[PDB]
Amino acid sequence: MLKYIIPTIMLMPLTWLSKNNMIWVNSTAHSLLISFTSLLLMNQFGDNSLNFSLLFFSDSLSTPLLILTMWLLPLMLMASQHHLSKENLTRKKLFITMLISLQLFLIMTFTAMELILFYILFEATLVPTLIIITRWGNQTERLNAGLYFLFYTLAGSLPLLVALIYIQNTVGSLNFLMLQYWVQPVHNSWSNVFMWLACMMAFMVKMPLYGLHLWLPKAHVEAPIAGSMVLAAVLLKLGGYGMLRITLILNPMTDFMAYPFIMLSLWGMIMTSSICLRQTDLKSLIAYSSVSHMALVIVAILIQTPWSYMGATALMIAHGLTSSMLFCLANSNYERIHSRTMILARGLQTLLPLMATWWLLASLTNLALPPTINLIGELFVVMSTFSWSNITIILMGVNMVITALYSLYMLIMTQRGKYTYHINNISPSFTRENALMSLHILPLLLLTLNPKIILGPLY
Amino acid sequence: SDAPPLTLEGIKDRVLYVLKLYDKIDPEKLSVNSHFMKDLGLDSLDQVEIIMAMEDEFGFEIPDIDAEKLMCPQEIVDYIADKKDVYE
Amino acid sequence: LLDLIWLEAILPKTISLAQMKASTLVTNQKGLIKLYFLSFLITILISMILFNFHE
Amino acid sequence: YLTHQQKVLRLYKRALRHLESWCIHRDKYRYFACLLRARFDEHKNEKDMVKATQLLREAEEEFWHGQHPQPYIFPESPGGTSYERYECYKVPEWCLDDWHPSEKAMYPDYFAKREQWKKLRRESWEREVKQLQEETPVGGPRTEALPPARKQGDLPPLWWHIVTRPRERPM
Amino acid sequence: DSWDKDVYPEPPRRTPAPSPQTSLPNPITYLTKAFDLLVDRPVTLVREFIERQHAKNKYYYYHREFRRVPDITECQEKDVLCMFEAEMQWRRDYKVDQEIVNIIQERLKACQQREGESHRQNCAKELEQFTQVVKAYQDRYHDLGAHYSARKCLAKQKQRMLAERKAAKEAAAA
Amino acid sequence: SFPKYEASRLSSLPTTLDPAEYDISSETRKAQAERLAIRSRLKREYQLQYYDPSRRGVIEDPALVRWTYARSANIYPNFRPNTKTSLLGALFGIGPLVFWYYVFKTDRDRKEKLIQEGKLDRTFNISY
Amino acid sequence: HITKDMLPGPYPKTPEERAAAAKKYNMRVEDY
Amino acid sequence: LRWQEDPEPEDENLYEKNPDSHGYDKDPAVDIWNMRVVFFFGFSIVLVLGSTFVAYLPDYRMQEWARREAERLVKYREAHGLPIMESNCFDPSKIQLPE
Amino acid sequence: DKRFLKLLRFYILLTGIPVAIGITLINVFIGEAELAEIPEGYVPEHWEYFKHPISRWIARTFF
Amino acid sequence: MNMFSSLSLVTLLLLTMPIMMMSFNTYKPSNYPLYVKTAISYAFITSMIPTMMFIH
Ligand SMILES: [Zn+2]
Repeated sequence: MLKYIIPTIMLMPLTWLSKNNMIWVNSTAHSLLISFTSLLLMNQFGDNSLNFSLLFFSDSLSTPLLILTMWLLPLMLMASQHHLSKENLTRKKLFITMLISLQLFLIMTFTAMELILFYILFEATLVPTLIIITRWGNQTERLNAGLYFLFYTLAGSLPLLVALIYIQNTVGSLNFLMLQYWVQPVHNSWSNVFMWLACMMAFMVKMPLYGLHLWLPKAHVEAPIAGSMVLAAVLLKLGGYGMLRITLILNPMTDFMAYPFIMLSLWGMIMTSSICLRQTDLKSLIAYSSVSHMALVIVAILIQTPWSYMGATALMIAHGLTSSMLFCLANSNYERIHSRTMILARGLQTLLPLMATWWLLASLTNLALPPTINLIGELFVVMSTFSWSNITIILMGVNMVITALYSLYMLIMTQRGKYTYHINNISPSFTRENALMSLHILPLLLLTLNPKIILGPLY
Repeated sequence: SDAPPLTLEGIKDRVLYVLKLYDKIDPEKLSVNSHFMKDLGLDSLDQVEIIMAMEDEFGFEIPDIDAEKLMCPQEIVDYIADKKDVYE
Repeated sequence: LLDLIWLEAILPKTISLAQMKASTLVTNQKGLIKLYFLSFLITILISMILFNFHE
Repeated sequence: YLTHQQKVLRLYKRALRHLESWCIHRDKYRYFACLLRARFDEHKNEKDMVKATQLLREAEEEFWHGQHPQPYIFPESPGGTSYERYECYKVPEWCLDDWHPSEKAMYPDYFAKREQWKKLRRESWEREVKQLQEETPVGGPRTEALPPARKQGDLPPLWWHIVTRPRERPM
Repeated sequence: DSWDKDVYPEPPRRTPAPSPQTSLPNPITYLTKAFDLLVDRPVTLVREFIERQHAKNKYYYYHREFRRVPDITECQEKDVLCMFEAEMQWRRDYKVDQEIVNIIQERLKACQQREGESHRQNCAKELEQFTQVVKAYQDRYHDLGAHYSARKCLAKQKQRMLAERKAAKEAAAA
Repeated sequence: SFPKYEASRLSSLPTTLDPAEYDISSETRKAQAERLAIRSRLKREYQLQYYDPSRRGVIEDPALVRWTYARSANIYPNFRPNTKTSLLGALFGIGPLVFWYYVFKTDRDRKEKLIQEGKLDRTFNISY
Repeated sequence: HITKDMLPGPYPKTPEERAAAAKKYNMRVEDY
Repeated sequence: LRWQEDPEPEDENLYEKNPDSHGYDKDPAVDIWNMRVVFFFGFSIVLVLGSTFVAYLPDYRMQEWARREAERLVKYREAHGLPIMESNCFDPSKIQLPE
Repeated sequence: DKRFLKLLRFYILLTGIPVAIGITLINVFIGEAELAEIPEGYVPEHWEYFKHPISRWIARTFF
Repeated sequence: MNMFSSLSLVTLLLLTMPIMMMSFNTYKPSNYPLYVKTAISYAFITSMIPTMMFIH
């Protein structure tokens, strides 16, 4: 993985050694080259995963997450070019370094072969993220959102460290390849109930699990646009990725320990999806949509069926491109009216004809319009859960109806109707904004032509 | 929508054309400025019907808050021409 | 009721509130030598009489 | 609020319109329209408040019982089929300020006149604001009405958004 | 020439002969002539030219053959260098057997459409294989979970064998 | 024969059948005059900048800000764990989760018993 | 700019608190 | 006042000084170049060539190789009269059952 | 909006038309491979197990 | 069959030409409504050749 780690590190010298007015051009250009070279990770074989060295490997679960992670970095730079223009030059470079540092940790997290190297990097994506939220927000609430984002994650991660070290003392190693052949059944005892609850709690806070999710409406709302994109597109999938791996060594106890989380997720789907129906804040409405979408990911992972795992991987990738697009769309309005209230600017389809098309496509992907990969993943999780228990079709069905209501309500409320009279500063959509959306939606729809590359190792 | 554009002459003619078909107004003492209460001698209840006939004539509704404030053959022409965007 | 009140009231707020109360007890001190050293005597007696650390 | 005279005038127009819904045909509507006016003229002269209010309030109850479940609504009136059918084309005029110059040159005459109106609006603003500071009571306005222009060279206060508004059939 | 005709059996064709009992012209025949002259001809000429360019440069690709290796019933506990060999083998078989079922499904689906209304009786042979291969697949590759492995498949097989060897005693001991 | 118009929360009382609209005193008329005074004092403040020709941007609406602040930021400081909230929260919050838990455990327990006895049809079930 | 006094607050108990709220919301002390 | 602070600056529209702006930078010379790199590398290198690269990947997870192998076995199984698929995945002669 | 769409079309086709032409020529004048039995006593290279020319090129150069 | 198969899909493809051409700005405006109408006309005829072959 050194062919991706070093180039990511070399963006920092590039930003700090470039002309004062070429920081965005140079960083954006070379970060796009790293994405182009990230396609070399699709050398996956049908039996054995790509094992680069003693530290790093890349199977089909982490390959699309590496491709997605490296592809958002150029998009975060495009999105951040407006609100940072009237900022000190040295501070603009530091902002870009935080994004690059965040990528450097993410591409090593998804590739770590040991579970402790994974933990260190998985837990290292908190300093660059927390600093972005707190230092480059806009509201007074960014500071309080940083504390929630920080102490929800650490309160779950620290037991995971104790649990992983305990497993190393007993099994002998934490290398993921070794654990596959040295895995042993987890006997039913009160000690193993709390080993299970420490190996899964750190990941379920970041998914997030319903109840342990109050940090998402804060962090994803108060953060800058670049922070929102990475938070809702790559950082919620750290818990999903870790769970897909840590459930290897938690059998058969996962058969009965999964009920309280399947029930929180299934019922948390309807509650979170229903909150969106009554949100006054456009950005907050999108934030809760991630809690409702990631609820299926938890259910799919826990029930542990080949169809569920295929759906979870597709859902995570599909949700990554859709949530980022919606935040970018919501940010275009904000940079014009400087308000997150959803009922302040209306009828924007009459003033921004093309931007209203991007809203439609993002909304159609959000509500799982077939054959988009947002539907392939969601469809698979529904098929898997129906075999789990036929009654789950009811809860999944209700979620679809509520999902369509809040996705179109967001579109109708902001785009259709009569334009607000006193809003007279709706500049024509920039090429930067249009190109930013085209970089989200075009890859998302192209994946419908070749969906096999996002279905994970169970394909 | 494949319909004739209203004209200031046309609106005035039809408004007079209607009031000249009401069996309480003299068709030879009616000018474009004849007040419906003092220069013609009609009550408010007869003024409500006049507005209705005009509103049925032009196929749109005049609000009550504005119907009761229009008492002249010209106030019905400057009003309709204002709503239908007629300037010549 | 369930996202702005109670899910906040059980885990974050109550935990945060208790730490503030605990912090006041530990730091609300009068700075007198007579009282600090009087506690050292309590610890020594409690160590020997209650926990038997001297055996 | 609405004076007792106004209430009867509304209840008369509204009663006729719902009657027109039932009758449909003009001859049938006319026959029952004159009878309906008969029930108003007979009590039109009584000038006792209790009798006037009692008659009106009782008239309302009869209307609400005899009203048409699906009354006729003019196409562009509130609730009609064609209501707000053209609000998707009423682009505000300030949008023209952001046109690229390459497309402002297709209409050199129109945008030339638009500069006259924009200049005619900057000049007359400070005067209009002053006029409202001298015709206004101490605390603040107590009615929803604006004054006219009292001198040559002055346009009516607060005229731009009532004059430059989008047309009823923009396209 | 093309796909092997033994994997995908094809019942022999039986085309009824034309028996026109009407003096009117048949629209299909005249349309068929036009299609074979304005569509089938230029398409054939273009394909022949393209096929000729291949003949000049001919190269071959081969089918990878995986040497059989010891299975998971021969690896000592916690011997990774032997389990790894066995696990990869079991994974390739899991993939191949996933395709055998697909081939049998294609046979069954083709029969139903080919037989038209008379599919219930004349597609029993394919339906009989589909019931047996599916049972075989369901025995060896079902209920293993998302974290499947040769060890879990062996554990299921032995549990099935024990019950077979158990109920046989009572069932057979008459 | 004119039955009274009974109103519900989803069917408001018509303004022409409401007694308050036909028993009007001097005090009510005075009150309606100052409702129109505020409605007219706020209108001008919006108009003094709506019509301003040097203004480009968004006219801040404090009523809108308070509405959004009341819905999001001003709920917890006004929350008291009284009897109503505790019962509603436990019912809405914990109720459904416990309900669904036994709906699925019973369904899965019933299904597991059959699959271990052979009387559950899984002939063609090879996708799970 | 909106300050603390221009934002919703706790339930008003004393009549003076009621008047302060009503004035803040552009209502009449009676309607509020 | 309660302190000495600057006034809330007005947002600067980028279509006033440069009515051909792409929205990237306030300098027209660099504004175009930022647009070219995003469009060329973004659309002409990753979306076009990346899609072409993904389309022609070597057999991805041997899903096409599995087909060829299955066709062989079904042919060999049926040619020599053997079951298409045996219900036992491991030979029940290298397995030592308990008891 | 029109200018952006024109730029999007220009840059999509900037490397799309050469690829559409390039892929057409490779298929027409090089064609795909023909499956054949592995000659006895011969070890094919890892990129000779792939049919399409571009699939083989990807395997030989990068993978 | 050769004629039945090709003409059944051409009906579907013909209806997607107006969308595809309009995407890459390869048409003439103010004639699009008549362009779409004509495409439906020819799609209708091509759908009758499979229909007659079925009726036969
Ligand atoms: Zn701004």
